[PDB]
Amino acid sequence: LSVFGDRSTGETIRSQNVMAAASIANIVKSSLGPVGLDKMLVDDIGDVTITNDGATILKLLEVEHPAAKVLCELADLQDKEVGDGTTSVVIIAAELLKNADELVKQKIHPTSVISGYRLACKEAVRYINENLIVNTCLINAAKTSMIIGINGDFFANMVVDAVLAIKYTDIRGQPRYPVNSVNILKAHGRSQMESMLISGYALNCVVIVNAKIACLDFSLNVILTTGGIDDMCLKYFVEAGAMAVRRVLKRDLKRIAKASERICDDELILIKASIILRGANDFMCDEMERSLHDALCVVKRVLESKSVVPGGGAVEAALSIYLENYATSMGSREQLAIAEFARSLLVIPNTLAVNAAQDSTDLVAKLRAFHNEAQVNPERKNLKWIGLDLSNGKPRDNKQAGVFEPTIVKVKSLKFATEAAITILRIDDLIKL
Amino acid sequence: VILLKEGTDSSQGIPQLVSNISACQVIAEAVRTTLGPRGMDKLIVDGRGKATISNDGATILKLLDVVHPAAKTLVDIAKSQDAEVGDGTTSVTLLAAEFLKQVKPYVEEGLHPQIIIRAFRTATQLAVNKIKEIAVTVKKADKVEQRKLLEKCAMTALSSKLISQQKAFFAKMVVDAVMMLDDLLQLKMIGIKKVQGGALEDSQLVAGVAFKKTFSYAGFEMQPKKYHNPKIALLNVELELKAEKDNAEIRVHTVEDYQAIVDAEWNILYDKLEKIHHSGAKVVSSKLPIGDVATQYFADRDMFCAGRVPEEDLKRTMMACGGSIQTSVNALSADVLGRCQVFEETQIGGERYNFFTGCPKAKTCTFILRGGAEQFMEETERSLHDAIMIVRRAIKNDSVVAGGGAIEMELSKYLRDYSRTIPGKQQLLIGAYAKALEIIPRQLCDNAGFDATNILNKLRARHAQGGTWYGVDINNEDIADNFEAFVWEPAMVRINALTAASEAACLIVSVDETIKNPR
Amino acid sequence: KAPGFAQMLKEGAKHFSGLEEAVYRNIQACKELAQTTRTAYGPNGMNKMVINHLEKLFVTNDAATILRELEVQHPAAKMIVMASHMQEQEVGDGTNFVLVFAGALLELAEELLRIGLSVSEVIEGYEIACRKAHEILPNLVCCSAKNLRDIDEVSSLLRTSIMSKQYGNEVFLAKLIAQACVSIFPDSGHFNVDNIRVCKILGSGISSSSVLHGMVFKKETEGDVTSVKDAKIAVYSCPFDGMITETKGTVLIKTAEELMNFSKGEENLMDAQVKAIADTGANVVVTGGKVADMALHYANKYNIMLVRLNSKWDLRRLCKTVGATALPRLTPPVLEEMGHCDSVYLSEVGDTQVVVFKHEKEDGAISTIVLRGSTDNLMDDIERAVDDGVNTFKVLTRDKRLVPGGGATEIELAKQITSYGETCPGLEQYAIKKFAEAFEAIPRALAENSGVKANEVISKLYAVHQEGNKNVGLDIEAEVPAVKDMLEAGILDTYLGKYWAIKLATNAAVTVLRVDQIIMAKP
Ligand SMILES: Nc1ncnc2c1ncn2[C@@H]1O[C@H](COP(=O)(O)OP(=O)(O)O)[C@@H](O)[C@H]1O
Ligand SMILES: Nc1ncnc2c1ncn2[C@@H]1O[C@H](COP(=O)(O)OP(=O)(O)O)[C@@H](O)[C@H]1O
Ligand SMILES: Nc1ncnc2c1ncn2[C@@H]1O[C@H](COP(=O)(O)OP(=O)(O)O)[C@@H](O)[C@H]1O
Repeated sequence: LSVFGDRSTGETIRSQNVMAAASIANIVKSSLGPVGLDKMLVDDIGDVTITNDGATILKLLEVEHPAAKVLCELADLQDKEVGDGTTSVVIIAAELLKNADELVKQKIHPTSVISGYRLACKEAVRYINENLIVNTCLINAAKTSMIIGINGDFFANMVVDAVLAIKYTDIRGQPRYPVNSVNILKAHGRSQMESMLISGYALNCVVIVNAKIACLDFSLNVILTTGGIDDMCLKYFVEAGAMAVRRVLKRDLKRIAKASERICDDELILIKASIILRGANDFMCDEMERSLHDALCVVKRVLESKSVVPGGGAVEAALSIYLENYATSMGSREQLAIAEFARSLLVIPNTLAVNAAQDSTDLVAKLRAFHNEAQVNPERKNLKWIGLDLSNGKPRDNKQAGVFEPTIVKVKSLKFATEAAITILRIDDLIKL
Repeated sequence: VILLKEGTDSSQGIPQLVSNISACQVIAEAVRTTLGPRGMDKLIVDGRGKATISNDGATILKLLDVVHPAAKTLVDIAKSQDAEVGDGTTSVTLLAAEFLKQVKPYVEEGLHPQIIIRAFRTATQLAVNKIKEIAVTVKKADKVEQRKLLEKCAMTALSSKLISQQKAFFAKMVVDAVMMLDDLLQLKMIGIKKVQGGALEDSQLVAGVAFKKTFSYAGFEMQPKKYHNPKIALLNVELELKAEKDNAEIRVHTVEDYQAIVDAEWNILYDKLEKIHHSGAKVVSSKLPIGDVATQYFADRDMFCAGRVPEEDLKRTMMACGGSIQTSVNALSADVLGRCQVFEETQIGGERYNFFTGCPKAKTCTFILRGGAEQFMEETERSLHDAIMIVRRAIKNDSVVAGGGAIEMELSKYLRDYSRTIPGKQQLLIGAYAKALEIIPRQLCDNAGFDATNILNKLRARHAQGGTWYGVDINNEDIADNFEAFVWEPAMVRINALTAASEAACLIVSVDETIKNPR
Repeated sequence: KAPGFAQMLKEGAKHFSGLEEAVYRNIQACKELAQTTRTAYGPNGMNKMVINHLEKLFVTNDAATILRELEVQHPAAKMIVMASHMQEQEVGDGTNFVLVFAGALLELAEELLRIGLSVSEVIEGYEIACRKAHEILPNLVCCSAKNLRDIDEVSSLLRTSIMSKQYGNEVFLAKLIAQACVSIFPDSGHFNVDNIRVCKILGSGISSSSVLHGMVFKKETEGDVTSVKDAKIAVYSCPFDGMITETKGTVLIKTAEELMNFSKGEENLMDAQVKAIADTGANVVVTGGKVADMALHYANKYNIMLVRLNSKWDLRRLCKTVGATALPRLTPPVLEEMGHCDSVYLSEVGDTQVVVFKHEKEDGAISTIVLRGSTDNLMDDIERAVDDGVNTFKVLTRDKRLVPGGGATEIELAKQITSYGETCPGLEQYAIKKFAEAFEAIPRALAENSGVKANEVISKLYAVHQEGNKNVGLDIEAEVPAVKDMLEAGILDTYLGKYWAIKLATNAAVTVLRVDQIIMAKP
């Protein structure tokens, strides 16, 4: 043979794409979950970027390999479509290729493996849709996510009122929960208990029960001017008695347009949500600011994405049992493909357990035991819908603890992971020019 | 300079267990293909240069003599299995290594060896309780005679063989040969002999002891073969004229003395000939050859004699005639002489054959084979031996289970479903224990040329639906109920296999270091 | 040729320089010795695939058996081995204690020498902490043996010694060993482990074993005599056969006539020699070799009870028990070299005929545990567990004081020693505090061998011990890292076991620390 390039095939090329995909997963395996470890990204210049976000790593990571590039393009599709779950997709796909490569060594053709993954993903989505929970403890929801936790019901009760006040349709009876509607601030007034909820917009400006709210942008009683007010023009407002203000921020007027006190060193013009955090010192109250915005969004993602599902590996542990039993019903060389699909899902609770510094073999076993007892009989003595506690390191009913995710994430993450494993596993040759 | 080991080799930890696990697989690989009746053979050669060809896992491991000590433990476990059962050495060695193969990656992941032992001891006990639960006793199933079911068992084991068409004829004689023995059954008591040429139907079922009778010396037209109550002599003496053993070389210087020396050398044969007749032995069966002159002696005295008998046939006649072997002939008396109802020379296949019948200690028999070649009779020798064991074990133990890996898949189902309801590290280990049981039916498919993937997957589905006895069919490439097919094995044999297999894996898994005293 | 070798001046002995830290090399050799035996600790100890000097494969978990076959060559490690041999005297347990604890002291001493502490300051601190340990250890004595000689009492205490040497058979062996030991404690101040001679027979299993009085031997009586109370006993290692003198005695056999005559001469010689036995009145004889068929007739002719013991060590027991010595010639009629025994008879136990030598008239303290087993390897390992069990109560003939087990004492003793280390000012606090952490290596090994996280176990023990909840040790369980009370569970060690082990382990480590350079010498 005489050609201007190279050529190669066999088991080594499928294994090369498997060993390549496994390397990308290990790069973002330990960074999975909220307690994920940080990772460095050393560019060719010499600079260093440090972060723990799996999506950010894959976007900036560079690995010269065709199979690895498929997972990079894969994460982009899952990101633009949903914007979450790119780390679990890359890890689940690598495990399927690992187990698939083992089956191919057992004389199991890839087309039989591919036909099984298409069936396991299909029934898994049916089982997911059968055990969902719809929009319906809102004091216990943000409590688990939330130093602010010393007073649980006090700070958390203000969060459920903030997230509920923003409820508004705004499209065809859609109602969502907008993000930039709450205005969290802070103070140091006499305690950490004096924090108060406000059912109105807190405008940080300085100079009435007049319903007329004037909104103007051009530059010269509740009159707002973004372009500023000259010195002489303020004298005319004193004649009529208007509470006119100059140099109004653009972003504030948009909220004031959509919308329509003695505070330490910056008196806010209140229109009559927001929560001003009166604390003791800047160290305590500053952390409480972000702590409220964090758990408020978790409750927001639950009430927005009306359909949700328990997180913490509860889905992956249940599918591991159902798909293992469904496999015996089919036969026809699809058992090992569907059965290996079940073990691949356990990587998510196995990876999260290792990141939480716990015995993953114990927690994953304890997690599968409760889910298996749910399938035996529907009695209430059998535990159901159990997840993982990453803080304490033990099982936890995520239905009560308030740990959920959108249904489209867990559903599409298996569809994208299955499509990528099929795309890499269908390859059986390498041709270079 | 002042070194601690000083040539002493020693290693410990995970590298030692993983090293012993790989050595255990090497012993299974030498007997992996021998599993089943249609399994591939192995050729072994010793320093003499002679080749031994057989698919017997027990005989193969005895000939290898591997130096690795982890392998010596597996081979030693096979010897205890022989004394306990007499078979199942391939299953124990093959299945023990499968437990080690499945727990290999978990050992590498840092799981302690002691945690692995707790799973094997637990899953094994749960499996033994399930064997006794699924095991069924069959004595009078549907009021059918036991001889009928026992023939269906031997026919299935001999099906798809050289005697496939005439398996019914061989099925009857195999059961009849086993029925001819006493309560204390034994495989070594029955002999199997081969006779070249002829059809399969001409194979004779001898009631007593017989031998090839390579005796081809003179003395014909005499020696009345029939005897009603003869006295059988068991000797190893050579009565040749010019015997390699017995001679008399007396040098003298007198003609008259030579007449006595030539007669004295003759007297040594005659005195030995008379001592046999002195006690009254009607049948002289000697290990060594006999000369033409000694044939004429007993031919005139109304007595039979024929040497060139193998040692095994004599000792098999020792237990049959009820006497004893006596190398000498001077002290020959009734204490070693035998008895029988009918001793007659038969010309089956043209060659001469001697046999006894109706002896007092007649605890043995003989199976004569007729075929077109020697290998047809050598394969049939062991192929019928398998059916004789099946018929024997059914009489001893009536509690049985479905063979062909049928019970291995139910235990794989029960232990796998039980492991799901076990929180802790025992879940993955008991599940691995379950998956290791599937190697027995997987090799029965591979050794039979079938696709183990398609059968083992179809078979696992039938077990989930409720099939408690379905297994592998060596003849047809399909799933079949081995219980209805009368392919049975005792329940205690399968218990002692798992116990010996788990005990062997636990002993290897419990090992951490190998110490070697330099000497 | 310059530059020369650093400090190498004595027979080419490698003298590791100051930067090379010659003391560290000896610590590494003793450190490596512990790692071989650290895994053989407790009931979950990992067995060793030992290869004897005769190319024999034995599997065991005994520490002394490992060191015998493991030819230790580094003399620094031999000091700890010699301490283990001294640990075998005055007590029959705690061998791994001397190895695991001494290695922990040497391991932690290297941490101190790296800081800069002198070798003498570390030695003085360990010797001080050893004294505090001997003062704290009596306070840890929670319960003691009730001194009743009851099989229920004795079996309860032997469970801890038999465990960690043969797991699973803890229940049977505790009762079997108890039945043989309680039969001698009435002999005040005369109990000896040497009196309990263990004999092992190939059989079904350990459950088929039993206990018997006197010196039991598996080989049945070759003669036809059942029982005889003849004290005149004589052992003849020479096999019974045709007699031959130490002189020339050239027997020339030419014709068949002379063959039968001298063949009958052997009949007269054995009849004449066996006659000499009965002339002295010795109706009991023990053979070391084979036995001739004609001698069996002469044995029954004069009514002499003939016994065949082919093992040499079986004869040495008789030579040291009754006194009958093994002479080289064919039955020397020497009454002086004969023994004494009050009762001798054959007995059938477990479908097996066994000879018995007991003392009916005399007081007697001899006993024997007839072991049964399918595998000689596993059966020989059960013998070593019996000696550790019998020797446990040979110590209790002394002051009967027990302490908790499962690492409970090691944390309670480490907690108290760390207190004195904090109060004691100066540089001794470092070696005293590390002496307490050396005790933590015991439950760390006990937890590691059980498949449990070590640090998770030590944290729980120090927590409950801080609450005053003494007697709390490690719960042997593969999945459960929790703890439990060792007293209520019935796990108890011996006081003198920890005393002599802590004393010898400290001296073994101090003798290694005092050494700083190993030198070769030619005679
Ligand atoms: N509060 C929590 N409790 C338990 N598990 C969590 C929690 N938050 C996130 N996880 C787990 O972390 C995993 C990754 O979440 P996320 O970071 O949103 O996706 P990705 O890691 O793909 O970017 C999820 O599979 C989820 O089960
Ligand atoms: N006729 C048969 N049909 C299906 N399987 C069989 C048949 N005969 C034997 N086997 C299987 O072959 C295996 C090995 O049998 P055997 O050769 O007697 O023991 P070993 O292989 O240990 O010597 C058994 O596990 C049994 O299930
Ligand atoms: N079943 C058990 N449970 C808890 N601890 C045990 C058990 N058996 C032994 N141990 C502990 O193991 C230690 C060592 O026992 P042993 O093996 O008899 O001595 P050595 O290890 O020195 O040979 C003892 O101090 C005891 O506390």
